[PDB]
This record gives sequence, structure tokens and C-alpha cells, in this order.
Amino acid sequence: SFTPTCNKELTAHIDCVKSFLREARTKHTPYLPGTGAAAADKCSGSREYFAKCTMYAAATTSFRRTMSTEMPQPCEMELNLHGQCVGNYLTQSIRTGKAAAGAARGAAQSEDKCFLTRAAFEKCMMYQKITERATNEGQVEYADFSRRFGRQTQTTLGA
Amino acid sequence: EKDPPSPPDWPFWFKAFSHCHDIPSCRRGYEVYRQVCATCHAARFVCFRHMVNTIYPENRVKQLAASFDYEDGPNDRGEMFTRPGNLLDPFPSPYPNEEAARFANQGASPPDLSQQAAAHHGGCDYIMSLLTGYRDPPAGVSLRSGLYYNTYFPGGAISMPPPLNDGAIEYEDGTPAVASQMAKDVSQFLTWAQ
Amino acid sequence: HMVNTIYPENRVKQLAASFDYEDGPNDRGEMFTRPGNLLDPFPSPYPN
Amino acid sequence: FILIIKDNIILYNINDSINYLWNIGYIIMVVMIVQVITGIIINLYMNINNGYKGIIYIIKEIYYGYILRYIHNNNSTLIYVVVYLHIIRNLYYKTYYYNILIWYSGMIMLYQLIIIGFIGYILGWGQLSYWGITVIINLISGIPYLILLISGNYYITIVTIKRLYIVHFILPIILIYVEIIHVYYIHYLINNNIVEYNVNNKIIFNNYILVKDNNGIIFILNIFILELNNNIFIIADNDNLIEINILVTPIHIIPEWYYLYWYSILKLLPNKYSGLYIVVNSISIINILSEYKIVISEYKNYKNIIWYNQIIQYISMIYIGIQLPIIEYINYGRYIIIFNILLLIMYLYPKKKK
Amino acid sequence: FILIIKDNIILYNINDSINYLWNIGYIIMVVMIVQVITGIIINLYMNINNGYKGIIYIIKEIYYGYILRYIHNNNSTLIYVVVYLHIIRNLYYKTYYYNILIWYSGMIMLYQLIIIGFIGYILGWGQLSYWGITVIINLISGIPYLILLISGNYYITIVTIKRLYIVHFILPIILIYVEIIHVYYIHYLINNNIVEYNVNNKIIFNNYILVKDNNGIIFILNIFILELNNNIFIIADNDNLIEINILVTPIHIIPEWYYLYWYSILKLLPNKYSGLYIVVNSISIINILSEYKIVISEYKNYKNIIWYNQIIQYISMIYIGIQLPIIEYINYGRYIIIFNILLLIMYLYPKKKK
Amino acid sequence: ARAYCGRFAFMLDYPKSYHPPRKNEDGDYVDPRTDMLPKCAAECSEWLTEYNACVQRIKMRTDGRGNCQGQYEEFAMCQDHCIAHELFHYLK
Amino acid sequence: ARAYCGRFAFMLDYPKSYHPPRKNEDGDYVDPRTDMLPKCAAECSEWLTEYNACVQRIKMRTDGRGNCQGQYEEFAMCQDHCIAHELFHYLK
Amino acid sequence: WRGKPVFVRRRTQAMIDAATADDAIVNSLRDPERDKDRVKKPEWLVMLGVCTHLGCVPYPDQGLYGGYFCPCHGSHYDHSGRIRLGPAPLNMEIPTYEFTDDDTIILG
Ligand SMILES: CCCCCCCCCCCCCCCCCC(=O)OC[C@H](COP(=O)([O-])OCC(O)COP(=O)([O-])OC[C@@H](COC(=O)CCCCCCCCCCCCCCCCC)OC(=O)CCCCCCCCCCCCCCCCC)OC(=O)CCCCCCCCCCCCCCCCC
Ligand code: HEC
Ligand code: HEM
Ligand code: HEM
Ligand code: HEM
Ligand code: HEM
Ligand SMILES: COC1=C(OC)C(=O)C(CC=C(C)C)=C(C)C1=O
Ligand SMILES: COC1=C(OC)C(=O)C(CC=C(C)C)=C(C)C1=O
Ligand SMILES: COC1=C(OC)C(=O)C(CC=C(C)C)=C(C)C1=O
Ligand code: FES
Repeated sequence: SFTPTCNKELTAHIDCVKSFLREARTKHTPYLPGTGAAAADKCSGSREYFAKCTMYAAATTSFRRTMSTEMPQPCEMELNLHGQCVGNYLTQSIRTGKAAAGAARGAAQSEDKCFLTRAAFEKCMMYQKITERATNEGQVEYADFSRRFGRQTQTTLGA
Repeated sequence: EKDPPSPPDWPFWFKAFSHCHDIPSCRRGYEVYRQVCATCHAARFVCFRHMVNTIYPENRVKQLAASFDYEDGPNDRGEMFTRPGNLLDPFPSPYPNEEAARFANQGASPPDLSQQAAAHHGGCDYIMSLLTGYRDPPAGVSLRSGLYYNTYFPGGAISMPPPLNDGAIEYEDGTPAVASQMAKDVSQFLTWAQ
Repeated sequence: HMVNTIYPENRVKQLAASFDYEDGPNDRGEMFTRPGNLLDPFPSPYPN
Repeated sequence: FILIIKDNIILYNINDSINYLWNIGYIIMVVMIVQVITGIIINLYMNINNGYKGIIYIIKEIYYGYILRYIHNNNSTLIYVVVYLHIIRNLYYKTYYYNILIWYSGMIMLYQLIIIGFIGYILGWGQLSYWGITVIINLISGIPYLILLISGNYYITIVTIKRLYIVHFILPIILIYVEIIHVYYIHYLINNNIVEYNVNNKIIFNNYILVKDNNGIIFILNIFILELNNNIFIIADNDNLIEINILVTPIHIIPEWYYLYWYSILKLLPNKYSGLYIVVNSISIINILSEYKIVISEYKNYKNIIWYNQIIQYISMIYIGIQLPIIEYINYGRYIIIFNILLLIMYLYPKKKK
Repeated sequence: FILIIKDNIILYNINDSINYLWNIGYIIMVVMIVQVITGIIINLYMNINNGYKGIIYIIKEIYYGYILRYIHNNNSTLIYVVVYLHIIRNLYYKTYYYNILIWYSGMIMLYQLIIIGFIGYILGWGQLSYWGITVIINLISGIPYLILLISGNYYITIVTIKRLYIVHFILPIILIYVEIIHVYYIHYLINNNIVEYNVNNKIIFNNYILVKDNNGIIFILNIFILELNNNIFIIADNDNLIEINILVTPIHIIPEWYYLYWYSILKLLPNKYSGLYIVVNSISIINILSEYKIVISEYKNYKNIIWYNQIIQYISMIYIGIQLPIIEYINYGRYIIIFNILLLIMYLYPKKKK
Repeated sequence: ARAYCGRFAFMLDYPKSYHPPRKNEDGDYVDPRTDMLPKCAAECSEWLTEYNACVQRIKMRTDGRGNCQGQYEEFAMCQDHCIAHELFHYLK
Repeated sequence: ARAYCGRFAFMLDYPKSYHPPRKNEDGDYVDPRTDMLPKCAAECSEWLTEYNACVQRIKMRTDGRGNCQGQYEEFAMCQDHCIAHELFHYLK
Repeated sequence: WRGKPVFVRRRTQAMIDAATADDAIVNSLRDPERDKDRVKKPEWLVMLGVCTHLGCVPYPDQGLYGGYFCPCHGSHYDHSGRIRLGPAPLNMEIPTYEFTDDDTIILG
């Protein structure tokens, strides 16, 4: 509704004020702020909105960055690969007048050259629950090795 | 533990003292990079003019660059506009910042491929090995969604989906498009770009 | 530059906080708007 | 200065029995001049703002810039090869027993060289150099506030580069001055021969020794040209071509090959300062290896068994440094350090009479 | 070198009849060292990629950075003042008649200084500096393609700053070497006295001449400290604090005060090359002012009327340079140039006999 | 600093001829590498037996701990060295 | 390079006292400078006569050419030098 | 702070108790550390948010322990920042920070 800082709201009112005055002087039409809307005071609403924005919030000055509530998406990389294939083949098909423009999605893969990449996206989405418990561990260095000279030691100035 | 598995020693043409970069392979490599790698990676330090009269003729490079849209400006009104690309523009970048890129790859950052052909031990061999090094996970290793096993990536688990699939692209010269060819060709091109 | 030289520290905070600056990117790669701080330059009326 | 040149180059008499191991010094002087010239020329096209992009801009946009970039990197490797081989020679023929003043002047140049090199790799703004200066600056973290003064910030930043760059620009010119002090003592305190005694077999330098010294330098040039243009030997780590990310730690934070003998010392000893201190011992104890002797002999032209085991100790420690910090390499490396001390003690100890 | 120092400082004999005008040279040497030291220290905090923003960061963020910034600018003014006054002295006492070798060595340093100062101005990266170099570089626009090789682009950019900066860093060290060649000839070819002849009135330097030379340098320091901290005299043009804009031309494109003599010469003569050539004449003809004479005399300690009119010609030309290109000033300035040629012919010409 | 180490061409065993990739029944070219996988696995049988043994030893463990990555990385490095010696002969 | 040239305070004639600005009938403070304009114009009468003469000479010209900026800049510089000597005495 | 993300989380009693429960199972963790030695005040956890595997920044309220889950390769940290599952080798580092008063910290 209202920004913690009313700079945005004030800018809107001033933009309205400046435009109405410019129009009035250019067209030699009446200019009267705080009067009837029909012939003047076209900026009445914006002025009141800024006044309403004056409600503000507690310590608005203390902004704090935050990590996104939503993490990076599950199969975005696979989806991006399929999208690139669809676009590339569309570009080639329109250029060379192929029928590949039609049947962009194909069950067999005979009519779709992007079917395989699509299948990969579908499999990753399908196995999201299946691999939800996956450790993702192979061979992990033990801490003593990890903190030895040539590894993660003396890595931050002033160590 | 041990350091990441060393890449095999591939017999690229340019490895001999009196041998050059095979331009036909570098051209195919540009196609592989533009149609596969570019979706997630950027080559900030590679410009289109670098390819003129070296990989492609000048008119062809103009067409390639003009295919992309860049953000230039400001105009006389202080606004930013979008124009077709030119020979003086760097290769297009898929994401605006590193934080946008990370948000689109499960937190992982697709590294810039400008100097990657020489940024890893093994050099060009590391690119060829990596792209052809995806395998089914070892027994006892289980990988979450979006994590794939690769023998040459440090640790074994890479957030890059296996990028090369047979028939992904059609080479203009007619060379058979198989995963190992695309690998050999994009490795060649990235070596040239470095 | 004005802290303890022209104005007290708390006062300079209030002055800077009166302005809105464009910082970022956030974790989603987007730019956001925050109140100003003592480390920000004086606001500029135009972008270019 | 022409008369000085004639006295020190044209009418300078040297023994005719010297080997090609007496040409190493000429090569150091020539390769040193090349490193200064190439450095000054590179700086014409790059400064400290962003080395990563600057090195890219030199190799891709400057005409023949690739030559300057690779000569300056490879000629450093060459400088350190020839210097380290010049020391190995001086140890074998024990050319410190009567010409200690020459040895002292040389060691000063060695100290200066060890600082010139470390700081050059941070000028490239690479990952392995960023995280290798962050790990060596934190060894003087005990001296209060000294890290902040050197770094100029709480983390390594462009501020740290702008200042180390000036040390890298100026310190080489001082090294060239110490080279004069070195050649001054050599010419006054006559050079040592392959034979332990002094013999009337000297011949002028320009007509004979310089022709031979050039045959040597041209031999090395053939080999250096092959490395310069074809990278026959991996002398530069690839991880310095990765853009600096302060959040991710490199796979291995190792120096360049010519600091792996003092990197291993620092990774083997269990206390950080003990390591620092054993790195001082290595560069300092070697300056007093003839001081406690009491016999009228220079211990020269024996089987030099102690010498051979020392030269191998150096090579073996460089190997351990390349390897990751695995426990088995640490145990074996601690034995190699214990062995070095005993070998050093053998050089230092005077002998009792039967 | 201690014996050398004792021979050239402690047991160096100089005539006891010299004035304080024989202390100017000591001051040049001291103020020159200060300019090198401050320059190297400023370099520790300066980014030549944008020297406008870099100078701001030195004066506002570095502790006591303002001292370094203003000393390096004001001590340049001081260097040129003392040098130009050292020449005026040498002309008055005609110290070039028998000590030409000293005069030649000095002129070499003058040529080097003229290049150092100009390029240092451009490192400021302000309006005046940018447009000034853009005007000077276009005097050698006749030599085909040479502007492009010097500039590195079709217009002055950071590319030009990165290369001129290296000349500004290195050329001062060479100047210090020529200062040794200068002090070498002075010590061999004994200094001239206030009297035309040679007299046995010499006294050692450290105990007497150095005490007096320090009284002189401390007098100048009092005055230089006042300028350094309060800007009693405007010695730096204000238009160098305007951000560079290639589209708008400055109100007046003038150099620093110590380049206004040659700026005027170039703005007065109607052909660009004629102006360049008359600048060459000014810095070359003064090196042969005693060569054509044939009498056994050094033309010394006369009324020096010709000398006075020459010194005023210099001052008057500097004034015309400040003034905008009003036609009246151009006509008057062309007469001053004709007069200078005539005064210089008077010095050169030998006399016939009645 | 550089991608490769230079060598004499007599030390670089570059393919002297080109054998086109086989074509499938469908007509799509089959990857030369995929065809070379079984042959190179046989050449690395000794490491494969070690890996297969590990799999069965971790299969018995009644806890969930146990991996065979170490032995798989040795087998994979071996199979890949074999592939490198003959793969570029089927690639243009 | 710097905003001002330093001087001894005895050479810097700083106001020794402060006279508050006069208040208008409305109650708004009147600018001290505006009040000083007539007095300083009289002190520069000689230049003002020169400017006024120019105005009348350009008024006669039947073409549209003619300006009196040159003489106005001399009058203005004079009036302003007068203001500088006494304005800061009415300013805090 | 100094170029790195520094997560500052107020911890509910449930979060604090959770780490205290693992404080007894210490020595069963890859990097055995007690919550008392990672927090100056139990209500406040100040940590550097950089995964100890490959530097990715973990996201809070994610994982199996409701702590911080790095989505890059799947590292799960607890409510004290100790690594509990995944490829990561160590615990998230605790920066140098003191409490000026009860409602203010000073990093550095
Ligand atoms: C309410 C507040 C009130 C405050 C009141 C405050 C009052 C303060 C009073 C202070 C009085 C100090 C008196 C000191 C007397 C003792 C002198 C002595 O022992 O000398 C020997 C001692 C050296 O001993 P020595 O070598 O055995 O003998 C020296 C000579 O051989 C002996 O022959 P000399 O007599 O000629 O020596 C005089 C002086 C003379 O030195 C100079 O004058 C050096 C500068 C030469 C250029 C002079 C241009 C003159 C322009 C005149 C303009 C006139 C305008 C008139 C307007 C009238 C309006 C009505 O010599 C030196 O100081 C030598 C300096 C060497 C410098 C080295 C570098 C030389 C470079 C080459 C020459 C310059 C070339 C460029 C300039 C070319 C110009 C065409 O000299 C010094 O070191 C003395 C330094 C101090 C000089 C006097 C300073 C007077 C300051 C008065 C301040 C008044 C402030 C009032 C404020 C009121 C506020 C309300
Ligand atoms: C086209 C054939 C290519 C090429 C030549 C490369 N990629 Fe990728 N890649 C992606 C991501 C998320 C990462 C980072 C993952 C992380 O390491 O966790 C990478 C990494 C690389 C590397 C660097 C490996 C290294 O050890 O850092 C290289 C050399 C590389 N890639 C080459 C993601 C993608 C994609 C997203 C779907 C696509 C498409 C590609 N990569 C394609 C290519
Ligand atoms: C910047 C590195 C150095 C250069 C430029 C250099 C140069 C030279 C030169 C030209 C020679 C004479 C020619 C010779 O016999 O080979 C020589 C001799 C000598 N150098 Fe060095 N040197 C350097 C490093 C060192 C170091 C680090 C030491 C000490 C560990 C050292 C100790 C000696 C000794 C003892 C001699 C005399 C050898 C003999 O007796 O003839 N030098 N050096
Ligand atoms: C004893 C002499 C010197 C040695 C041993 C030395 C060493 C090196 C090293 C090892 C590098 C890193 C190269 C790379 O990035 O891999 C470097 C970089 C650099 N050096 Fe030197 N150097 C010497 C003298 C000089 C001199 C006199 C200059 C000129 C002022 C100079 C200028 C540079 C510059 C600009 C770089 C950064 C560009 C680069 O990465 O190549 N060096 N130096
Ligand atoms: C004959 C000796 C020298 C003279 C006459 C000279 C002259 C000056 C001049 C006139 C300036 C412009 C100052 C300003 O912007 O107004 C300048 C700038 C500068 N000089 Fe020098 N210089 C000398 C030697 C040196 C040396 C040896 C160094 C160190 C490498 C150096 C470093 C600098 C730097 C970094 C700047 C740019 C910062 C600045 O604007 O103050 N100079 N110099
Ligand atoms: C970097 C600038 C220079 C410095 C460091 C310098 C230094 C000195 C020194 C220390 C002296 C001896 C002390 C003296 O009698 O004052 C001297 C003498 C002299 N200099 Fe320079 N000088 C410089 C510039 C010049 C120039 C440009 C010229 C020529 C136009 C010149 C010509 C002479 C002559 C002729 C003498 C001998 C004076 C007499 O006979 O005693 N100098 N200079
Ligand atoms: C990254 O650069 C370097 C190191 O990194 C670990 C070193 O160990 C060393 C060795 C340091 C000491 C204190 C012996 C040097 C000199 C070096 O250049
Ligand atoms: C102590 O100084 C050192 C040497 O000189 C004695 C070396 O020989 C060596 C070993 C050199 C080679 C060529 C193996 C190194 C690295 C060293 O640090
Ligand atoms: C910016 O203008 C400048 C001049 O203007 C013509 C000069 O004459 C000079 C003096 C030139 C010479 C060759 C003495 C310089 C350095 C200068 O900066
Ligand atoms: S970087 Fe966090 S799981 Fe690998």
C-alpha cells in the first residue's frame, strides 16, 4: 500500500503537479489547486495519497537484507535446456521451412527433436520426492585434512 | 584424499609443434557453444571481431552478432535502449549478474568459459574429458535432483546436466552430430577462445 | 564525511535515511531500494 | 666508465680451467635484464586496476603482446632455475670458504628475489594468487596490527595490489645495484677454480670467456624459446586463470614451483611460527657453514656425499609440496627436515684429533 | 663509496667568496629527491585508470594524503623556480664560457625536466590537462602516423595515460644519474667565483659551505611551507579540477606557469612549425653563446645590460601567455621575439677591431 | 596458464585415417564412444573386479554406510585412458 | 587547485560586529544586498554614465545591431566590489 | 561484511534446544563442536553464510534439520550451523563479533 519512505508518493504528487501546470500554461486553461476537479485541482488525489502515506512505519530507516523465502527451483536447469532446444529447432525450421515447427512436442521423439531433453525434465521432477532423502555424499574429506596448510586454513585475513 | 582424477591425453591436432588450430573444428565448436553452452555460460572476454577472418568471414560474423539483442545507451533522453549486436560486442551473457545465474542453477554458478580451456589441470583435455565423463553414480553414491555424477569434476557431483546428446544440433558442414564430436569441437573452440 | 565534523552521527543517519538508494542484486539477482546509510554518496537527481 | 669497462671486461683475467658451471652467473645477469625490460614494457599496456582483464587485453589486443606476457612469466621460472643452480654449484665447490663476501652479496640478492616473485603473481588478479597472499600475510598475524598496515584493508583488495606493485617495480632496480656490489667482490676477490689451489693459467675475458659464455647462453635460449612458444614444461599453475571469488577456496593453495621448498616446510611443521622459523633457518644457516672450521683446508673436491644428499633433500621437499596435505607425506616430510638439520650440522662441526 | 663521499663532501674545497646564488644547486638536488619520494609514495594510493577520482581519494580518505598531494604539486613549481633561477645566475656570471661541459650536462637535465613535468600534469586527468596534450600532440601531426603511435588511439584515452605514466616514473631516476655527471664535472672543472680570476681562498665544504647551504634551504622551506598549507600564491590552475569532457573546450587551454614562455612562442608565430622551431631555438641557441668569441676575456662583471633585457623578455613572454589571444598582445609579443633574436645575436657575435 | 603441453608430432599419435561412425537401424549415427565402452571395460577388467567386489561388500553391511567411489574412479580413469587412444579416429 | 589564497587576518577585513537585516512592513527580512545596491551604484557612477550613454547610442541605431554588455560588465564589477566590502557585516 | 554474507539469526527456544540436543551427540559429527562454543548468546547465531564445500550461500529454514540447506550439492546444516549431511566438510565459520549492548553487535 504505502512505502516505508514516502519519497515515492511525494514524487508522484510532484509529477502530477508539474504536468498539470505545464498543461495549463501551454493550453491557457485554468490552473487552481485545491479547487473544483473539473476545471482545476487535477492533482488533488495524489496530494491526499502522500498525506495518507505519512502514516509511515516504526524505524523505517533500519532496512535489513534477507535470503529469499523460496530456494532455487527444482529442475530449472533441465527446463532451460529444453527451452533452448525448442527455440533452436524453431529457428532452424522457420529458416529451412521444415515441418519440425509443427509437432514441437512429440511422444515418440520422431516428430520432436526436443523430446529427449523434455523427458529429462520430467524425470527430475518425478524423482524429486524419490531422492528427497538422498544423502548426496560420496567421499567427504575428514575435518583434520580439511583444516591443514594448503586447505581451509589461514583463509581469512587476520587468522 | 586424492586430487580430482587427471584427464586423459587426447590427440588434438594443435598439440604438435608445427600444427595450427583446426579451423573447421573451431567453427563447429562455435555452433556447439552458441546452441548448448551459451544458455548457462557466458564468454565475456570473447568478442565477435575476434572471429572475423579467423573462424568466419566478416559478413557471417555480422549476421551472428545481429542475431542477438544488447542493451546500449543512454539515449538523448537518458534512457536505455535495445539494439542488434555488432562486431565490437562481447558474446551475449545469459544472466544479468552472478546472483541471477546462481538462482537458475540450484545455487551453482556457471563459470565464464573465456579462459576455462586453461583454468583447469589438464587444460583442453579437461574439457573433453568432463563433457564425456558423465556416468551412472558409483555404488553407494546417491545424488539429489539436479546433481549428476562426473568422474573428472572435483568431488564427483556436478550441478550441470549432461549437456551433449546425440542429434542436439545439426552441423552446417554435415559432420555427424554425436556427443563425442560436439565435445571434441567445443573443446577445440574454447581452446582457441582462450 | 559530515559525521563529527558538521553534524553529529545520529543526525547524519537521519539525513541519509531520508533518501532512497538502489542497491543489489538480491539472492534472486534483482535490484532493490533501501534507505541510505553513512557510507552512501550524496543522492544524484538524474541517472545520467 | 669506458676505462672501468676495459678493466673489468677486456683486460679481466680469469683461469682457463673453469667449467660451464662458471657461466651460470652471466646468464643470470642477462636474463635479469630481460625481465626488467619486459616488465617495464608490459606496464605500458596494463596497470593495477584489474589484472585479470589486463592480461587478457595484452594477449588478445596488443600486437605481439603474447610474447611479452609469456616471456615475463617464463623468464621468471628461468631466473629462479639459474639462481638455484648457481647456489648448488657454489655449494659443490665450496666457494663460500674464502669468498664469503661474494656469498653474502649473493644472498642479499636472493632475499630480494624471493619478494619480487611472490608479489608479481598477485598482479595477475588470479584465484591462486589471491588466496596464497591471504595465507602468507596471516603468518605475521601475531605481530599486532601489522597485517592491516601491509594489506591496507581487512581483506586483500585493490589497495593491497596498488602498493605491492610499487615494490615490484622498484625492488628489481635495487637488485641490479647489488649485482654491481657482487661483481665488485668477484673481481677483487678472485674467482675460485676447479682446482683447490691458485695457478698462473689466467686468460683475458672478452676474447675467450665471453665467447664461451655466449655459447652457453645461446644453448639455454634454444631451450627457453621452445618453452616460451610451446609450453613443453608446465611451469605455471592453471588455477591462476580463474577469476577471484573470495567465498570459494581453490582446490589447492600452492605457490609457484620455486616456493614449494618453503611451502612444504610451512605445511609440515605443526606450529605456524615454527614453520616460519624453519624457513628462516634455511636461508640463514647456509651463510655460516665454514665459520666454525679450524683446519687449513677448504673441504673441496672430496666425494661431496653430504652435498648430494642436500640437493636431493631440496628436490624431495618440492615434491611433497605439490602433494596434498596427506598424513603419510607429512610424516615422511618431517623426517626429511630432521635429516637436513643433521646434514647441516655435519657441515658446521669442526673435527677433533684422533 | 665512503672515501668518494669524503673526497666530494668533506675534503672538497670551494672558494670562500661565493654568494647565496651558489646555493641554488644544493636546493635543486634536495627538492628533486623530495619530488621522487613523494611521487613514489603517492603512487601507493593512486589509480591511473581515473586520476581525477584518484586524487580525490588521496585528499579525502588517505591519512595525511593531502600533504602528499600538495607537496608533489607545489614542489614541482619549486623545482622549476630554482632551476630557472639557476640558469639566470649562470647567464649573469657567464659560467658557460669555461665550464661548458657543466652547462651541457645541465641542459640535458633541463630537457628531461621539461618532459617529466608536462606528462605529470596529464596524470591529473582534468580538463586542462586533457586538452593541453591534445593540442601539443597535434604539433607533430605532420610526421605521418606518429601521433597514433604516441597516443595509442585516435584520441587521448587511458591508453595514453598508462604509457606516459611509465615515462613519468622512470625518467626522474635517469635525471638523478645525469645529476651525478653534473656534479662530476663541477668537482673536476672547479666552480666559478664572484671574481673573474682564480684565487687561493678555498675552504672545505662540510664545515662551512654546507652550513650556509642549509641556512638557504631552510629559508626557502619557511616560504614553501606557507604555500604548501595556505596557497599564498596561485601556482596551479583551477580548471584542472573539472571532469574531462571531450565535447566542450576549456575557457583557456594553457599550461602550468613554467611552460608559458614556450606556449606564447607557439601562439604568437603564425605558422605552427615556425612556433615549434622557435621553441627549439630557445633551448638550443643558449648552448653556443661563447663559441664564436675570440678575445681573451669571459665578458664577465660588466654592467650585463644585455642579460637584464633577456631576463625581462622571459617574464614578459610569460605574461603574454596568460593573456587571451587578443590581437594587440600578439603584435607586441612578436616584437619581443624579434628583440630576443637580436639580444641573442649580440651575445654570439665576435667583435672587430677599431 | 596454457591449455596443452607441446610435443613433437611423432609423440602425438594423431589418427592417420577416419572411420565414419556406424549407423543404427533407425539411421541415427551411434556414438563411437558408446561402442568403445565395452571394449575398454574389458581392458580394465582388473579394476572392474575390484569395484564389483566393493559393491558386494557394501551390499552386505546392514547399516546404510559404504560407498565404492574410490574404486569406480580408478576404473573410470582406466576406461577413459583406453578411449583416448582410439576415439578421435572416429571423429572428424 | 584550492579555493582561496591565505592572508594575515590583519589583511582580511572580517566584520567586527553584526547588524541584523532590516525587517519589512510585512515582516519579512529584506536582503542586505538589495538595500546596498543603490549606494554602491552611486559609488560607481562614472561607469554607470558610460553604460547609460551606450544605451542611448544603441537606441538611435535604426538597424537592430548594438549591445552594451561591455560597459555593463564594468559597472557590475564595480558595484560588486563595493558590495563585497560591506555585505558580510549584515550576514551571520 | 568484508565481502561475505553474514547470517544473523534470532533463534527460537525450539531452535536453541535442538542444537543443545545435538550437543550431547557431539563426536558423532563430522566437525565436533558444541553450540556453546559457536554462540555468545543462545538467542543469537551470527555465522558466515558460505557453504564449506564450494562456497555457495546456503538458504535458511531448509534441509532436514530446518537449519540451512545449500542447494548446490545438498549440504544440510543444523540450527547451530554444524554440518550434518551432504558433501560439505566442516561447519559454517563463526565471524569475529562482540555484543556492544543487549540490542547491538559489532562485526569486526
Ligand atoms: C602586531 C604584530 C607585529 C608583528 C611584528 C613581527 C616583526 C618580525 C621581524 C623579524 C625581523 C628579522 C630580522 C633578522 C635580522 C638578522 C638577519 C641575519 O642574521 O641574516 C644573516 C643570515 C645569514 O647569514 P650570513 O650568510 O652570514 O649573511 C647573509 C648575507 O650575507 C647578509 O646580507 P643581507 O643583509 O642581504 O641578508 C639579508 C637576507 C636577504 O635575503 C633575501 O632577501 C633573499 C631573497 C632575495 C630577493 C629579494 C627581493 C626583494 C624584494 C623587495 C620588495 C620591497 C617592497 C617595498 C615596499 C615598501 C612600501 C612602503 O639574506 C638572507 O636571509 C639569505 C637567504 C639565502 C637564501 C638562499 C637562496 C637564494 C636564492 C637566490 C636569490 C633569490 C633569487 C630569486 C629572487 C630574485 C628577485 C629579483 O640571514 C638569514 O638567514 C636571515 C633570514 C631572515 C631575513 C630577514 C627577515 C625579515 C622579516 C621581517 C618580518 C616583519 C613582519 C612584520 C609584521 C607586522 C604585522 C602587523
Ligand atoms: C557446452 C557444451 C557447455 C560447456 C563446454 C560447459 N558447460 Fe557447464 N556448467 C553448468 C553449471 C551450473 C556449472 C557449475 C556447477 C558446479 O560446478 O557446481 C557448470 C560448470 C562448467 C564448467 C566448469 C567445471 C568446474 O570444475 O568448475 C565447464 C568447463 C563447463 N560447465 C562447460 C551448467 C551448464 C548448463 C546448465 C544447464 C549447460 C547447458 C552447460 N553447463 C553447458 C556447458
Ligand atoms: C641475483 C642473483 C645472482 C647473480 C646475478 C649472480 C651473479 C654471479 C656472477 C656473475 C658470478 C661470477 C661468475 C661465476 O663464477 O659464475 C657469481 C659468483 C658467485 N656467486 Fe653469485 N649471483 C647471484 C646469486 C648468488 C647467490 C644467492 C649466492 C649465494 C648463495 C651467490 C654466491 C656466489 C659466489 C660464492 C660466487 C663466487 C663463485 C666462485 O668462487 O667463483 N650468488 N655470481
Ligand atoms: C627480479 C625481477 C623480476 C621478477 C623475478 C618478477 C616476477 C614476476 C612474476 C613471477 C610475475 C607473475 C607473472 C604471471 O602473472 O604469471 C610478474 C608480474 C609482473 N611483473 Fe614482474 N618481475 C620482475 C621484475 C619486474 C619489473 C622490473 C617490472 C616493471 C615495473 C615488472 C612488471 C611486472 C608486471 C606489470 C607484472 C604483471 C603482469 C603479469 O602478470 O605478467 N616486473 N613478475
Ligand atoms: C623531476 C621529478 C618530478 C617532477 C618534476 C614531477 C612532476 C609532477 C607534476 C607536475 C605532477 C602533477 C601534479 C598535479 O596533478 O597537479 C605529477 C604527478 C604525479 N607524479 Fe610526479 N614528478 C616527478 C617525479 C615523479 C616520480 C619519481 C614519481 C614516482 C613514480 C612521480 C609520481 C607521480 C604521480 C603518481 C603523479 C599523479 C598524482 C598527482 O597528480 O599528484 N613523479 N608529477
Ligand atoms: C636538474 C637541474 C640541475 C641541478 C640538480 C643542478 C645542480 C647544480 C649544482 C649542485 C651546482 C654546483 C653548486 C652551484 O654552484 O650552485 C651546479 C653548477 C652549475 N650548473 Fe647546474 N643544476 C641543474 C640545472 C642546470 C642547468 C639547466 C644548467 C644549464 C643551463 C646548469 C648549469 C650549471 C653550471 C654552468 C654550473 C657551474 C656554475 C659555476 O661555474 O659554479 N645547471 N648545478
Ligand atoms: C602464493 O605465493 C606463495 C606462497 O603461497 C602458499 C608461499 O607459500 C610462499 C612461501 C612463503 C613463506 C613465508 C616461506 C611464497 C613466497 C609464495 O609466493
Ligand atoms: C634453499 O634454496 C633453495 C635452493 O638453493 C640451495 C635449491 O637448490 C632449491 C632446489 C632447486 C631445484 C632446481 C630442484 C630450492 C627450491 C631452494 O629453495
Ligand atoms: C599545454 O601547452 C604546453 C605548451 O603550449 C604550446 C608548451 O609550449 C609546452 C612547452 C613545450 C616545449 C617543447 C618546451 C608545454 C609542455 C605545454 O604543456
Ligand atoms: S557448495 Fe554447498 S553443497 Fe557444494
